[PDB]
Amino acid sequence: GSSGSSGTAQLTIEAVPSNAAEGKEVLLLVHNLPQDPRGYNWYKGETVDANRRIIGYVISNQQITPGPAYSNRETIYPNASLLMRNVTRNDTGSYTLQVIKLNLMSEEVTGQFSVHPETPKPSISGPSSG
Repeated sequence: GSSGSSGTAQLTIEAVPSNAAEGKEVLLLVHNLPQDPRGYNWYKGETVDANRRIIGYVISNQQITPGPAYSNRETIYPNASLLMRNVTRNDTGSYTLQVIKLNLMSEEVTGQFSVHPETPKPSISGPSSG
C-alpha cells in the first residue's frame, strides 16, 4: 500500500464511492493517519461539536459512544473510516472526522460525499414541478 515519497503528507478522507444514490452505502476511507490514534470521532457538518457528533470510538479501551446525530446506520473502522449505509439526499453536506492521539492531541479533516436521487420518474403527463 504505497503512498508517495515525493511530497509532504496530511490526514485526508476519500469517499468510496464518491457519489452514491439514496439507499446506497458510502465508505469514507482515510489516509496519512496518525501513529497511534487514541480514538476516532466523527461529526455531522464542519464543526467538532458534540451537538453534531455522529459517533466516537476509543481504541484505548475499545469503547463506542454514539452522539446525538447518530441513527444506528453508520459504523466506524480501525482506520478512522466511517461506513454510511442507506444514505439519503439529506446526508449530503459535510462530515468532519477528528483523530485523537495518545499525545493528548487531535487532528481535523472534513471528509464527506454527495448523494444523488438515482430513481426513475414515472410520469404519464410529462412536464412536472418536481
